[PDB]
Amino acid sequence: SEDYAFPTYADRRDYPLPDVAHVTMLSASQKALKEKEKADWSSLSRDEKVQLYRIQFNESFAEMNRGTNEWKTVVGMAMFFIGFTALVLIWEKSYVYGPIPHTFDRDWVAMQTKRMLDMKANPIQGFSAKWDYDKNEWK
Amino acid sequence: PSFHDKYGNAILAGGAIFCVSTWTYTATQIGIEWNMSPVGRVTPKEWR
Amino acid sequence: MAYPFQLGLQDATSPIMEELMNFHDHTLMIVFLISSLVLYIISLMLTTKLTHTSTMDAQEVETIWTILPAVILIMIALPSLRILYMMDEINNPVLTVKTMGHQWYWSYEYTDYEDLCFDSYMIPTNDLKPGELRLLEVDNRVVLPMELPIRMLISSEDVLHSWAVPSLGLKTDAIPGRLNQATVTSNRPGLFYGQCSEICGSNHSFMPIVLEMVPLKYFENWSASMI
Amino acid sequence: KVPELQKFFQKADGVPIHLKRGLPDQMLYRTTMALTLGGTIYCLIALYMASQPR
Amino acid sequence: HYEEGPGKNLPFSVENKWRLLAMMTVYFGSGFAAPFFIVRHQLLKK
Amino acid sequence: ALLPKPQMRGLLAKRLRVHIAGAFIVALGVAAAYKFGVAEPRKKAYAEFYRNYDSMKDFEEMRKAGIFQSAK
Amino acid sequence: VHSKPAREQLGVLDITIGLTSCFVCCLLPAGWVLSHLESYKKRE
Amino acid sequence: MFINRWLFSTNHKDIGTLYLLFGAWAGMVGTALSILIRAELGQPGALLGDDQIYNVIVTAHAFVMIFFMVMPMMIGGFGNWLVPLMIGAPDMAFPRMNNMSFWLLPPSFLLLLASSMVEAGAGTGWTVYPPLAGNLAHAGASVDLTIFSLHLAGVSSILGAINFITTIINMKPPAMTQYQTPLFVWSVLITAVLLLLSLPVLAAGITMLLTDRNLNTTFFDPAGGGDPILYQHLFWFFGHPEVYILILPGFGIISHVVTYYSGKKEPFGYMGMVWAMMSIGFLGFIVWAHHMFTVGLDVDTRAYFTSATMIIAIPTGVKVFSWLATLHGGNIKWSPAMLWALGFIFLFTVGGLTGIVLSNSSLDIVLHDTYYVVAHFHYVLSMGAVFAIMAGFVHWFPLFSGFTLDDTWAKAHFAIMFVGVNMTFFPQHFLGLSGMPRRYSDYPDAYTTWNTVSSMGSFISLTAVLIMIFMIWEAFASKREVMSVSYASTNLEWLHGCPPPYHTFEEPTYVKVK
Amino acid sequence: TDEEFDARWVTYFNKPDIDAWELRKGMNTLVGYDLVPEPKIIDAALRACRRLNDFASAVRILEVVKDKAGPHKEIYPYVIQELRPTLNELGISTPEELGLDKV
Amino acid sequence: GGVPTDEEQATGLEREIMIAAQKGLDPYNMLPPKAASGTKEDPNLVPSISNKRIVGCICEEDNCTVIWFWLHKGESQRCPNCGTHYKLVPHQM
Amino acid sequence: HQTHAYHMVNPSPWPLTGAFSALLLTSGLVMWFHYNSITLLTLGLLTNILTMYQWWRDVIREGTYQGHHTPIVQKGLRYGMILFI
Ligand code: HEA
Ligand code: HEA
Ligand code: CUA
Ligand SMILES: [Cu+2]
Ligand code: NA
Repeated sequence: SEDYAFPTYADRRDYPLPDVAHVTMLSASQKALKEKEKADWSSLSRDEKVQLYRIQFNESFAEMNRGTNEWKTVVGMAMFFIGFTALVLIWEKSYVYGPIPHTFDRDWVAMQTKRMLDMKANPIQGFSAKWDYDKNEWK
Repeated sequence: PSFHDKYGNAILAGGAIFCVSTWTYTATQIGIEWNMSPVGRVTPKEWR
Repeated sequence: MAYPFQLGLQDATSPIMEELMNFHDHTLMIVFLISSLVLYIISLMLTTKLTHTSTMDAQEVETIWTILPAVILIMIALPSLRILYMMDEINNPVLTVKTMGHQWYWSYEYTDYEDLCFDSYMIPTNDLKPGELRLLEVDNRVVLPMELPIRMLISSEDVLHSWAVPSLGLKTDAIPGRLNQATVTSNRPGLFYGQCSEICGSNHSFMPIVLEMVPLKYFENWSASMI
Repeated sequence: KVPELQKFFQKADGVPIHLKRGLPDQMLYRTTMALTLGGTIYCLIALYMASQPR
Repeated sequence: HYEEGPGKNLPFSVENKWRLLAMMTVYFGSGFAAPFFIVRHQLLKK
Repeated sequence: ALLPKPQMRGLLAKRLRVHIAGAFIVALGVAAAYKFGVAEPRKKAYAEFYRNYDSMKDFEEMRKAGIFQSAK
Repeated sequence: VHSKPAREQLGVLDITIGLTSCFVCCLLPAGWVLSHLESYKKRE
Repeated sequence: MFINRWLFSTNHKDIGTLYLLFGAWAGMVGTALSILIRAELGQPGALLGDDQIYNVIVTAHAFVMIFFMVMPMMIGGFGNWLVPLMIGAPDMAFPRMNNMSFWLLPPSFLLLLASSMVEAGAGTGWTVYPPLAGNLAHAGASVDLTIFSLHLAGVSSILGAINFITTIINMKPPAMTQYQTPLFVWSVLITAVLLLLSLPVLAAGITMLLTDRNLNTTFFDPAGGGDPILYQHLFWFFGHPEVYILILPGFGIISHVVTYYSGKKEPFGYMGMVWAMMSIGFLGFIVWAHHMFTVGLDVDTRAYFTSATMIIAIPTGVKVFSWLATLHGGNIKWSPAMLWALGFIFLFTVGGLTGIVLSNSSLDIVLHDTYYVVAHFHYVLSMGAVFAIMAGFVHWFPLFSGFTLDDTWAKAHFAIMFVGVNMTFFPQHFLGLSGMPRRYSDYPDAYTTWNTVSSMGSFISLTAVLIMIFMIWEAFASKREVMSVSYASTNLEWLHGCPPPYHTFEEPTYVKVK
Repeated sequence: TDEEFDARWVTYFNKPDIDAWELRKGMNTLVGYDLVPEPKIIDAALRACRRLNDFASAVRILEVVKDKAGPHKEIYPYVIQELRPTLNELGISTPEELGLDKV
Repeated sequence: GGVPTDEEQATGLEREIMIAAQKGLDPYNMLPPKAASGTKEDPNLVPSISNKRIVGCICEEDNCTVIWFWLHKGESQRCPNCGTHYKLVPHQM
Repeated sequence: HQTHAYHMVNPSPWPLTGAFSALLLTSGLVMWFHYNSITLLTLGLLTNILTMYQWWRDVIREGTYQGHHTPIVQKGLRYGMILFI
């Protein structure tokens, strides 16, 4: 039942040669090609080369460490539920929040605008600095 | 032979158009008062 | 006063605050140095296709890896001790003024001659004059003269508050039964806005401090003008 | 009385160590579970009546 | 003896996806809604 | 026909030292950009404020607004 | 970490049911209290 | 049977499972409290009307996410899960007080909710400042319910610390010393030391404030000779050691997960690693008055404490450079938890740097109890610590359940936190630079931009925790099992399989004679 | 130094009692080092893999050299162009024409 | 007198560990094991009762990461990094 | 059969009894200090006294009548005692 006993296959380039093979079960013709592999090396062709590689270990690096579209689909999901979040914002703005305070009317924000320009509030860099007091218009 | 070959680009395109549409909706269509900076184009008028 | 879309801090008024924001900006390009270091390292660190999982020795980085943080933090801390020296510098006590945190509002006292005590509250939103700030305007603003070292003597009645003026950048904690001295100097006229700055109940957001820089001749005319 | 109490305890019968005595220890066991559960029910109902205004 | 295995070492049974769904949704719904009911209760009292 | 001998060893070592040199130079570049952007402009704006700034005259030109509680 | 295929491979619809259930079971309680806030504010 | 296995439990694995579920409970309650705060602070004006209720929910926010999930997973559940599985211990030395800690946690939770149920409401903030929590401003039972809940949480932490030190020294095989073992031992060792050497001051504080309130002593009342600075000094003497309790197990687990997912067989600079850990533990006691830079303390003490905060900032930098050295030169497999690790190291770095800016003394004088302090600890513990928490939670989820968690949804979630917490808490940075004090429900009109965009970011955090509830459901639904795990040669905890059985380490670990 | 490093590596790979497990251990701890391995070291590894008949582990360490070439792909042509006599007297081909370089 | 001694008072697991101590044996791992031998002809012997066993090798002097693995009743297996040998033997009754 | 030299602690309801007993005691102190009750206090004090009573009776039972206290466990107990003190 438990399989942490026998050492387990795990193909990765950090430990590029795992201790255990991929397909431990070996058929009759597979045993024949294995004993031919144990024999002289001058009579082996490409298809049995690649099949013996693929039957002893699973993958090769030049086809496993490939950049897939997993980053594409996860950033798509991230900004997709960002879209659902914006829908939640629409729902709660429509139903949960009440009226704005009267302190945000255009005439009223003009009132405080003239107020802190008359006060020269943070006039060095912040707000009154971008305003001219000679021609009475923004710099 | 996976999910990310074609469903991945379908999801990214659909989520792209959906999210940009709903965020332009939240930014513009409701018209919530952001209290933007009144520098440049917003003008005051006199008060007592 | 704070303006919408405020990126940095409030522009300084006091010379101590211009020094403080200079030291602040010193810490700011230091933190941008180290943030740029960690970002460039992490980027060109994750974008590497090379592996080295052998026993690389670790007892060869101690001296440099501990002297560079030591020197960068010590030249951070030397202006900090210097500005603490300008915190506890010798005062020339030109004026004093007392304040008390009364229960969710403030009180101010000028007791040098013809003792004056008054209470300051929050002008409500419905009772706001047309053209005043929300949550800041006060029926009795505290008024101080031009370019004089003046010590705020803070205390509180039944709960600790904090006299907080970010437009002078000083917040000092009014403990009950304990008055603390905080000197202020300024050089520019007008209104300067702040709050109290610890939790003290169910109108905690509803208690500002508005401070009025006037010339001292008009200040003494004002003091004669109440009483 | 230590060795006879020891061979009284290790019967290897598998019942846990708080049930080595018999009827009096399950007596105290049952009355302590009853009183602690009654106490925590009375705490929760007292907190619920404390929550509700008069 | 205690019987072990994946998932069955957890206090809630994982014998059925729909029943586990129902239990998790009602439990986490109560957990999410508890302080909502709290703040509702004090604004009733106030 | 033939190839020269490139580096076998120390490749990541020279890569990391040239990259931490790049890290130091880009950090000082970021700080210098931040300085030239905002930092010494604070000193400057304070200077052209205060070399000709007159606080009492400032007080009159927001005093004709008639806003001060102490100045009617 | 090598892992076996999902013992119960949730179908396209099944995943949606679980996702919607979580969203609905969370939004409804909050929205319900927020919806009655106006009547709540009113002190009777 | 169920009442024997799960109520009457004496095994650390199931106590840790109960810890994890109670932590999920408290975390969801806390994020709902934060959403109440953020929804009240979304618009100018008052959503809840009176902000006494706002003070109650922000102090409930503070208590529930300072005391009720962070120790339960990050110290409690992760600790009693993994510490036997990496030491070699069959079980706790002290499982009945592991059970004290766990089973006195929900009484503390229930007394906190009872404090909420009290008509007065314990609107005092995270800290329990007199005379705000005194007999006049807060004449009610809610403050006493909070005090007794904190009593039970404190004794929970005491008995947990006693168990953790006893297991961390006693359960060890004799041939291996304290310097032959990976970073879980040193991490939970130093944090349990900080618990043991910090919590009695908190217990003392709540006791004499308790007798200040009920049976009438005058320890903090200045009308009869008391001083609130006494409670101030002792409570921060607790607070910053409890802060480093909140930051160090994250360091241990984050170093382990960086070593695992960087492919390193050994974490680089292990001697320097543990030296930095014990330096932080030994020096965190005498840095407590960095919150005291504006109360009225002497400038000699202020200079000493700001120098001490520089000196405690040094080994944190040693820790960060050690993390990068561990990450250097490896097969970098893109696990979601490694992304959590990168987010942790960068964002915790910038949060601690903002804290260094705060610990500049006059910068604290201009920035005390300000939203910049919020921006500090909300990059640091609200998100750095919990990013470590989710990194461990999705790292050892097969060890906790037997099933795997879906990596696609996991890294999409790391993205959704990433954008959400940046757009939530960087605006607070802007707000603290603008300079409003903390504990406010209504704000001046100039803060609307940053307030609203942080509200959107908080709702992003809502849909993120919805993805958590969802992915735990679908992981339990698919219930697919592992076949192989990497680096089990250097990871003892993965050797018993996913999950470890009821009786683990029946035969203790054989060790080299050397 | 590097000379005795390579000398002990080639003696380790040319000991007559080599087997697959310990050559696997040696190759893994060679990969753990921060170095592209010497063509003589690869040659000795190929002699060992000839001695106990491991085509697939031999082409695996070849593509390990290929992925250890890093961002620049001139190192592997160098390694193979010293390895040409060795490959055609062992008879082994490399993945770049036996079909594992691609997907 | 009146104070009892260990051989009359201490019982159970105390009895097995104390009689094992007075014969100089460690059947329940009170002390670190002995007979270090990493060679082929003399492997490192591990006493047990079962097929299955945890070992953790500090297989280089003053090491950080303990190399843990699993022993089975069978042929001697070795550390995957240093090369100390290990056998299991079933006699820890 | 166990092989380690450590005491395997059997399941116990005494954590539950002590936990709800401490909760009862805390509720008693606050209930007395705010609403003047005595009965819940009497229940809480008696249930703590008994809870530690047969808790420590169980401790002695597993200690001296079972002999599970290997000296490794004993020195761990001394460590717990010095840390508590
Ligand atoms: C896990 C939680 C956590 C952690 C690690 C810290 C870490 C630090 N904290 Fe913080 N802190 C809190 C949680 C935390 N804090 C909380 C909850 C409060 C609120 C209390 C209240 O309500 O009043 C608080 C408050 C607080 C204040 C109160 C401000 C006020 O009075 O209002 C101050 C100021 O001194 C401070 C300072 C620091 C410092 C200097 C560190 C340092 O330890 C930071 C170290 C971490 C780093 C990441 C260092 C970065 C440096 C490097 C990486 C080296 C490289 C740099 C160079 C080479 C230049 N903290
Ligand atoms: C860990 C502690 C923690 C966490 C996560 C948070 C999270 C958040 N906090 Fe926090 N906050 C505090 C601790 C915390 N806070 C403290 C201590 C105070 C001071 C109180 C005082 O002023 O007195 C405070 C104050 C505070 C204020 C007070 C400002 C004021 O009133 O003036 C505000 C408002 O913006 C705020 C907002 C938020 C927001 C929007 C989040 C969001 O990040 C919410 C998101 C949270 C999560 C996503 C939780 C993640 C957990 C899980 C997902 C469960 C994991 C469990 C398992 C895997 C089993 N917080
Ligand atoms: Cu007064 Cu806050
Ligand atoms: Cu602190
Ligand atoms: Na509000």
